[PDB]
Amino acid sequence: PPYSYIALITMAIQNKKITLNGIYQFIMDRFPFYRENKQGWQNSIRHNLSLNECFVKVPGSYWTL
Amino acid sequence: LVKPPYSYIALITMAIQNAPEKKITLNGIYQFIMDRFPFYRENKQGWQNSIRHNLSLNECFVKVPRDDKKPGKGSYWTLDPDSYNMFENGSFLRR
DNA sequence: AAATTGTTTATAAACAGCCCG
DNA sequence: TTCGGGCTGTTTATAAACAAT
Repeated sequence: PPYSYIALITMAIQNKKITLNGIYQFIMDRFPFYRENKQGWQNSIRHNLSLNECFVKVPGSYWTL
Repeated sequence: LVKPPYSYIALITMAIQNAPEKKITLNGIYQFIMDRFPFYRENKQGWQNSIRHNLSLNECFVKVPRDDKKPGKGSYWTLDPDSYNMFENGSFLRR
């Protein structure tokens, strides 16, 4: 899917607080690409939460925008 | 003596830290690094990429524009004072 | 053009805190 | 209860497309 991880995390929260595994799920639930395998891209999802000021951890804690 | 145990952030910091006006040109960064750490005299294609990446990405580094345009082709970089003395340690091992 | 300089996403990895079997 | 492994997070490193100057 031609979306970034940021895109994906955003529409995940968009769809308005979500648990990290809830993110994983929303993504796999909808985009078959991220079904098999799933050991690396989950890393980079966590990387995009930690790194990007747009994502706000509120008390696995919930994530928001 | 393969790689210096510093991050790019560490390196950029001590680079700015080491200017007399505490502002430095991107190529001035490249130089300070190679001038001192022989590891980065090769290959330099790639690690210079990641230096530029660390300036753009990190809120601690503040691009301020050139003065009198001499010669130009690149603004000066500085540190957000919130992050000047971030590598309090002094040896640049932690932040 | 023609190169440098900047900005932005990726993909993997080093390294903590845990909760947990 | 201790051990040593799975998840949360966080921070770095590298490689790349891509825009701005």
